[PDB]
Amino acid sequence: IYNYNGGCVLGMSGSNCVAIACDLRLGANTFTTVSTKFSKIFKMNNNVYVGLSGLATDIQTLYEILRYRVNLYEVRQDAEMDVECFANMLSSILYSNRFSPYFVNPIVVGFKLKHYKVNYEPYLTAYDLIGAKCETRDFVVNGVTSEQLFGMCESLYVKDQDENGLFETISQCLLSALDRDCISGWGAEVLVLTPEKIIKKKLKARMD
Amino acid sequence: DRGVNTFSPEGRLFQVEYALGAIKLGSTAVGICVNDGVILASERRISSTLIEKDSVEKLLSIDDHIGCAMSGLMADARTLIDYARVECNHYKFIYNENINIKSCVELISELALDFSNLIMSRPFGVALLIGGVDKNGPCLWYTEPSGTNTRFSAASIGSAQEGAELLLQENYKKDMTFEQAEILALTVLRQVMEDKLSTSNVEICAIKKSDQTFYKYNTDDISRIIDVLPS
Amino acid sequence: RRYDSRTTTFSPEGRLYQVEYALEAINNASITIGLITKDGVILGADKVFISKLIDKANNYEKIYKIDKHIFCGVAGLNADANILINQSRLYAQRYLYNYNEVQPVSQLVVQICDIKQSYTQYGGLRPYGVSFLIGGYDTKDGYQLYHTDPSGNYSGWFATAIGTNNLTASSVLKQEWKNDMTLEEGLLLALKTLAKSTDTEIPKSEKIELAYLTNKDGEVYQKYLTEKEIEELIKLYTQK
Amino acid sequence: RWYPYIDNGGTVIGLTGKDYVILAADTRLSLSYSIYTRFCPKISKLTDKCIIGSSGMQSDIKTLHSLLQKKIQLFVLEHSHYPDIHVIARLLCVILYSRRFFPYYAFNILAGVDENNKGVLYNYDSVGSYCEATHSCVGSGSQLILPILDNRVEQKNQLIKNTNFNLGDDINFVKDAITSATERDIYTGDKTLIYVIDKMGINVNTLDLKQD
Amino acid sequence: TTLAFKFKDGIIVAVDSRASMGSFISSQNVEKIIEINKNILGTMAGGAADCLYWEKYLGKIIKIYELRNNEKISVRAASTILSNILYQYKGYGLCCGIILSGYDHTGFNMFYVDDSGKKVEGNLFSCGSGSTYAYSILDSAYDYNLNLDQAVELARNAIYHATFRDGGSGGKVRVFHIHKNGYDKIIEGEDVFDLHYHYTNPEQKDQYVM
Amino acid sequence: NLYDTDNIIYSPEGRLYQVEYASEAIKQGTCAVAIKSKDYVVVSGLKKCISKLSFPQEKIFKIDDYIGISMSGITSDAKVLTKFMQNECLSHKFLYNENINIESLVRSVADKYQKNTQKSSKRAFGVGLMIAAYHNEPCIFETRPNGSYFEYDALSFGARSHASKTYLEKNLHLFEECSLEELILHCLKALKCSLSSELTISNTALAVVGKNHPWQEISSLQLEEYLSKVKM
Amino acid sequence: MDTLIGLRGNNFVVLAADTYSINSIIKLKNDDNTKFYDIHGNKCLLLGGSIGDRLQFGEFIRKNVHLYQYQNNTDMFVKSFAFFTRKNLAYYLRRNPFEVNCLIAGYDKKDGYQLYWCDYLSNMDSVNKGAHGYGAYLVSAILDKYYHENLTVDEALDIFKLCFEELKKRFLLTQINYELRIMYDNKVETQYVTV
Amino acid sequence: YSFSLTTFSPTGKLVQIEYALNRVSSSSPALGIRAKNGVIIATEKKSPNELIEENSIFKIQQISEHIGIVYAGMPGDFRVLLKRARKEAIRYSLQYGSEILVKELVKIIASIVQEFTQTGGVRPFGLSLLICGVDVYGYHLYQIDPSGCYFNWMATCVGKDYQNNMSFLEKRYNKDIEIEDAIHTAILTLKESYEGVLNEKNIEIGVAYDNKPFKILTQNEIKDYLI
Amino acid sequence: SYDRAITVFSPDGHLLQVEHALEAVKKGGCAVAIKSSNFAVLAVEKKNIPKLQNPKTTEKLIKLDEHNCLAFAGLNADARVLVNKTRLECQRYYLNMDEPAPVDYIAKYVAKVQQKFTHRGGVRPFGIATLIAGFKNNKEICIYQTEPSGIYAAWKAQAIGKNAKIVQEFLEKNYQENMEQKDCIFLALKAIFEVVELSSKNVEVALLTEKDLTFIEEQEINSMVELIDQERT
Ligand SMILES: *C(=O)[C@H]1N[C@@](C)(CO)[C@](O)([C@H](Cc2ccc(F)cc2F)NC(=O)[C@H](Cc2ccc(F)cc2)NC(=O)[C@@H](CC(=O)N(CC)CC)NC(=O)CCCCC)O[C@H]1C
Repeated sequence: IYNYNGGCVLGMSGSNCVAIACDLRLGANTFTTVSTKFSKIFKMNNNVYVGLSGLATDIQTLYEILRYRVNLYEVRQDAEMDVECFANMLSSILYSNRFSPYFVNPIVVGFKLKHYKVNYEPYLTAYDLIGAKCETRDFVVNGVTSEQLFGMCESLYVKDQDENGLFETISQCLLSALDRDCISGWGAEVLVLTPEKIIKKKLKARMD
Repeated sequence: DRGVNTFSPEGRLFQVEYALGAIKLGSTAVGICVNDGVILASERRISSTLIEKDSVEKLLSIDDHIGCAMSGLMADARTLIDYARVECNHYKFIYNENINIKSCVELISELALDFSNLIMSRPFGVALLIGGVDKNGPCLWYTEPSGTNTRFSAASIGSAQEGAELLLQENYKKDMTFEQAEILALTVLRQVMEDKLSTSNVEICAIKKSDQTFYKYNTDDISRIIDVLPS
Repeated sequence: RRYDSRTTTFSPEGRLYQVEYALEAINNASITIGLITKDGVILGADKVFISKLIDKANNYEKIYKIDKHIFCGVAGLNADANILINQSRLYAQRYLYNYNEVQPVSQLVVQICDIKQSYTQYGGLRPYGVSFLIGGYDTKDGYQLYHTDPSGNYSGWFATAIGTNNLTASSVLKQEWKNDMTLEEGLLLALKTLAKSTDTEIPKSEKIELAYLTNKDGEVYQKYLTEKEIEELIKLYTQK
Repeated sequence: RWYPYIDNGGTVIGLTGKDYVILAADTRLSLSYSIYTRFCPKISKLTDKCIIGSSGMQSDIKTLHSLLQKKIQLFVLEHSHYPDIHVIARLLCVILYSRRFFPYYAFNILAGVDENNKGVLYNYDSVGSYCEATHSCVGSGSQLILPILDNRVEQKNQLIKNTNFNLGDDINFVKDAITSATERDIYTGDKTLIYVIDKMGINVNTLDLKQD
Repeated sequence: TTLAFKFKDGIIVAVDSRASMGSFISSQNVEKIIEINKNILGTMAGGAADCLYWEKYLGKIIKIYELRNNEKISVRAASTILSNILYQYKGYGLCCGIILSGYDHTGFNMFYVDDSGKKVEGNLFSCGSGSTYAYSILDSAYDYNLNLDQAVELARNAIYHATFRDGGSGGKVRVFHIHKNGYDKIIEGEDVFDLHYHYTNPEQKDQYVM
Repeated sequence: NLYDTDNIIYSPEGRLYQVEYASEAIKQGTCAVAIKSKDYVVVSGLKKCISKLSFPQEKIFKIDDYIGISMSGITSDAKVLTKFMQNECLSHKFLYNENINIESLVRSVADKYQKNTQKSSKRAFGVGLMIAAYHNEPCIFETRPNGSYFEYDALSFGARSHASKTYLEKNLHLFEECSLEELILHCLKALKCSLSSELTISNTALAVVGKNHPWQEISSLQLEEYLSKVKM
Repeated sequence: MDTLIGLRGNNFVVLAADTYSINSIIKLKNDDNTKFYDIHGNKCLLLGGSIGDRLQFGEFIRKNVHLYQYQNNTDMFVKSFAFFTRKNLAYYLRRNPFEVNCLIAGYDKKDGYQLYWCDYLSNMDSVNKGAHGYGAYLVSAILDKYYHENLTVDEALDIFKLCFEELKKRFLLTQINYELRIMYDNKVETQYVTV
Repeated sequence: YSFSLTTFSPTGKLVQIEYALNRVSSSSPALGIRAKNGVIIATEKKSPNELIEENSIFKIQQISEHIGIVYAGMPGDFRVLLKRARKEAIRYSLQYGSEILVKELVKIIASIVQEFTQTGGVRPFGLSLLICGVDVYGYHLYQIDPSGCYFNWMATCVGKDYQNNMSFLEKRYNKDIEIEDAIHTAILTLKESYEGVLNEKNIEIGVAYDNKPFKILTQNEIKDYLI
Repeated sequence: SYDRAITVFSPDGHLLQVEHALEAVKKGGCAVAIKSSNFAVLAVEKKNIPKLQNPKTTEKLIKLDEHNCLAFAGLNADARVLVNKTRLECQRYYLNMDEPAPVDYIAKYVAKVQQKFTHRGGVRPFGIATLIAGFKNNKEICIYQTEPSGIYAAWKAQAIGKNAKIVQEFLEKNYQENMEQKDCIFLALKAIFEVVELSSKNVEVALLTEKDLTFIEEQEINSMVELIDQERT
């Protein structure tokens, strides 16, 4: 069922710098694509991002459900929402349809604020199609192309890293993973968030 | 002060009696039943001249073989008429034959007392003069908010119903011809109006024994009846 | 039956007697102001003074935001306000869920006035004793401002004032308001009509609260004025 | 994993005339290859001038006949006249189609005499379709007897022709047909009830068939 | 095998009379055309009980609508009602196949309705096992502005040839004619036997070979 | 005074006024009378006629073979009770293929009286029923707006019932062990006593039921013959 | 089975689809009208699948969008129309599935001329061009080859003519008759083509 | 049968809610102080007969690890409100996996109180909660009313002679007050309010010391503070 | 209360809540409707505070469907609710019949709904009088009226709201059959201003055809009010 609209997402961490990336394919009947702009990354808060991989309708439906819940939370509390709270709420939503579930394997990527000045701690985690959370503290990968990404990251991860080197690392890992999957690819985007700014870049991938 | 279904000390329900008060005002109507068929009529209480007078109709048809004549709160009356024709077509679906008029008035009376929990909220405040033809023969029936229904050879409802019943008592006779019944109905109706009788000022319907079909008289038939009307 | 309050039941004159008492409750409340400006829409108000130990920082009890592009000012009972604020936020995010675009303010105020009309008509529950000055921006109609009431009536207003001494405030708005005007001029006029309504020559910075909504840089945002900013505004008002 | 359908087996024969209708049926109940009892009438009288016969599941036909008699009695109570056979036919059509998705295992025949002294005969399927006829048969033996009735009544593929038919010859033809079915089918029966309807009421006789 | 087409003097509707429980025919005479309204007819195909019950139900609802509103219903509205109610029983086992044809205020109109809510407007339709044969013969020899006699002859021959290569279809032909003021039954029922031995084997010598 | 606003309030004396008012509605209703002997229960009643053009209203009703009733009070309530009893007897004969026990049916309708008297926002029926049947014995039962039922040798309902009751207790001993004809005659004398202003074929109803005698209203000719016998 | 084609560029939009009413092995008609659903305003909905499913879904979506526009007295945005159709299709997919493809198109003041692909499992995304059915295989690569920025409506119609010629020549159902629906310059023009 | 017993009078004023405030004003007082590095809720309990034990009755409770509460009014109302507030904190923690914010809990309980004012066949709650807690956004102190409206305080008092206690607490209070001085001001405020003599088992105190669990002081610690 | 009868028969046999709804209607602003040949004119008054109120937000005169239109007088919130109900029923009819809803069906449905709320527990009557304008199924213009009691009838011309009797008396002695569009607009503007202060800003008039509803511009209304002001003086 995940061969229908195959996709992949990825996210790494570094020294006061975090990265998230995805492929831009939308499939139909497995072996014929229809679009090269379907971004699996969705901005949700000023320092929280979420990567949804799986069936496209379930990706979109889960995006609107989470956007509803999020914007409700910032409007009532009148303050910015935390990554852990969003992760727990996402796990509850995926569990709430434990039977007949959303066929989506999401991830969460963002920053953790520790007020005292303020320190931005990286945060990354991944989920099954039910909400099997597992904190990882380094590279997090999820999708049909997950095995190739797991293979690439350990060879290419260098612990904490500069944001430029992080972009090179995550870009090479994603491009080498997507080239070895037939139903995943067709371009890529790499979002590198920092406290000062976010850099969004698209890669000259084997989109063909 | 009190609920809808509160008995009086005399055993009468207050809401039912007040509903009987409401039917005392309204458009006068007259019904006659004879061997060859049934006749109904109404005074056609026209409003100001800007009204079309086609939409304002007092003689509707429950089915192909049933007519009616309303009195009292008219929106409630149309609700009762709608339920009646729905149930008659339900009979026509469940059973091939045409529904008897007695069963139709019984269902109408059953709906009228629906406010008593034994959903609606108060009595309908409507009096109907239903008429039709079936295998048993032509007949007409009377309905009122109290639920009792009584079957007639000739009757009337509305404002000038008492004088209409008196003239019908004086003039109606058994073994009557249908033309005699039509001229009798127009004589009684003309005597109980306020305005002079005319073509647009009156409406008539009838269900013949042979046709067994509802048929509202048009302007030509009404003028023909008026021209041969004694005075 | 014997203990019934006769809520959803017409008067002899056709008024229901309950929305009327709700409106007298509105007229005794603290005043709220509304203004539409070329740069934005403003919902200044007046705090009721309960005690000096109330937290001055934040504690915006009159103006609330329904979304990033919608925000309103309360002119009645606070609990009846806040439950309807929650319903409004629910309706906004529900429309964004259904259609994937922001809800126009006209749709939203139609929904709040519809649900308020329901308890006025259906059942035997009392109406909500609250009247809002809902304002916001949309691409269909731009900056708008409305006036809701417990009856479920709503009407558009370029500038209006509700609550106690609303006659004097509306007179000042009729005298001073202009079609095209700056945000600073609108804020100064808001201080002027608040001072006139409060029977004070100079407004007190602790006794008032201001907010504005501008579609600046193609991204609408709300600002809520702090004590220092209100002090600077009152200094400009005294200078002017 | 329980199938709520068994063919108890049987046959009901029907034939009409100018002013009469003849309906005949077995009096055997059975299971697949064994017989319960030698006397189980499937014909149920509905009105003074109408009867109904059936074949299939015994419980379904009993429930259907008693339900139809309930509806007829309620109709007479509410409306103060007996229902006609066409009325009963449409009522049975609506009753059968109410259970469309769990249908009655009952192939029905509805016989009687109209108000104009005409012997009618309606024949049914399990679901509710119905059509008037001058001859019909249902049950296990339906394929056996139905060509014979077509030869006798319609009498196509013939040139000399003979339409002179009366009540006794029609009855004797029905006795011959049910005897042939009893010889040529195992579920048919051992005693049969020849219901005859006329303007002067209803009469019922009984006949003894083979016991095998 | 049902049939319906539109021409200068209204609409002609033709049907067979067979009825099959499988390999065995239940009854050779039936009526597959119901007067749903005085000005509207409807053919019948597929499951007999389903189509019969649902056209009678539609006739009931049409009597409700006409008697309330005091206006004759159109064929489009009846077809839409039928397709809506049949779609509610989707995936349940119904096999209703219907061709609704009649005159209304718009004009002469014709619709096809199926168990799957398949409302299709047209001027020529045919449903059943022998639908293809009737379609073939009409589209070989159907034209607008031909006489009523030619139309009934064409419909009768099409129903005959549909019965000729279809065991499911047979019995008798019932050709009806719809016009402005209701309808008339041109052929109440006519045996296909003499029809065959008039059309294809006019000389009664030797078996016909094909 | 103020304890008659609702049906759920006991007075200081301890009386439901609404139920008493329903009984008052029964007492103002038209007449009826029933008599039984050893193997026959005869029922009769005066059919209301409000005008010379009006025809007589239905008074006697049929519920089931060998069971029938008569009416006095609100007619719509009688319609509801008749439909309930007809459905109950027909359902019993459906599911069990036997005639229903009559007193179980009487308890059922009395329960329907009770549940409407008891809960608020509902009214008791303004009608009493005169149930007559032959369940292997002639029997006459009674119902009241309160949940209650009693069994009688003879009974009367509403109108000038005092004259009828005086005649019945004056002649109760002779009702047992007399033929059906004299039984019908005595019932007509009781109704004529309730008249106090003449009995005719149109304005009276009559029904008979007994052993080997299902419930059947008497024809016009036989009723005219009995009326002429009463006149003579 | 039912071929739908769609193309979008600067200042035009084109939709296309075969005109065939298939039942079993035959055609009820060669001039079908059950596939296109005109919406009030510069909007349209093209459906493909079983006839009853597209009839119910298209009428339901069209008449609800009309209800929105009449109640609110404003023209619904194209993006709102597309995502509302997707949400309705997904909801009905989870309970009472509608096997029906989609091609939402329209014009908006804020977004301009735009098109949306959508599958029978509500697999929706904006595209400049797309197709549905088995004929999507034999026309989509043509659309890649001859599409370029700053296109015109006549060039688009030439591309559609090439696709129709290919579907007649090579596709198993040699589809001859087609119906088009062009949106440009605040007009909605319909054409009928027979290659 | 469900109809609003609470209704608008002429001039409104919500007379049942006014009677609920009259219930609160006659009930035993409670108070709370917000300090620089802590928050206090304190209340006096009536001078008990010897049969009562203070280890059973508790006007001070805890909803979560960091959140406390005190009331002044009907005890059963406080019990059901406390139980449902615990359920609200629990469902929020089940969803978002964290200790509940003070503001969200205050909003929900205010909405529930409004629902009971609005709902038919009921009467308002006859108490006035006083919730205190600590979270990411500093310390908070809130005050629920029978109306279902919440107010953010830095120091407040409830119950009998609440105006005089408010004035006294206004006289002796600073924004940068230490936690021990806040406790001393609470003791002096309730001592002025009681018009009698105090000791252990006559007063009860709850406090949250910095980012640590909410703590209820035993009688030994209060006796140490009284000296 | 919830599910109990609040409207009931008085001792005189009148449902007093319905007459109270009629006084609520009579306090509401006036409205007029005319028809002739193949079109209709709808007029409603207007009241706004100058320099503060936005005239665009007013929705006294509306469109229900492709052809049907509606005007009302009474409580505006109840009017909005019943308007949304009728629009829902219009699109429900158009999905179950595949023909646009005729004016007679919508007038009957509005009367049915108002009688339903008048004849059920837990709901008071809709305190509004509406009059619907639209084309019949046979392409015949007919305007319907509707009272809170559920009474409805078809009129050639009729008015509602404040001083409706005086306006209806005026229309009886000035209505003509098959008038021009300018003549109908002139007659409606005279009729509404018999009982309304003379100014262009106090009315919102529109004209209905088979194409669509078209609101008359401010300049034509200003010319018309000036012309009748000259005519009166
Ligand atoms: C034209 O092509 C022509 N073919 C046939 C004759 C083929 O059967 C038919 O489809 C016919 C319809 C018909 C028959 C009689 C009638 F009064 C009206 C009518 F519309 N079809 C059938 O009779 C059913 C065959 C069938 C087709 C499709 C299905 F999905 C299921 C069945 N047969 C019956 O209806 C049968 C019993 C039945 O309901 N079945 C089969 C067990 C389905 C549950 N009933 C009868 O034959 C008549 C009652 C019994 C008389 C003793 O019409 C046109 C198209």
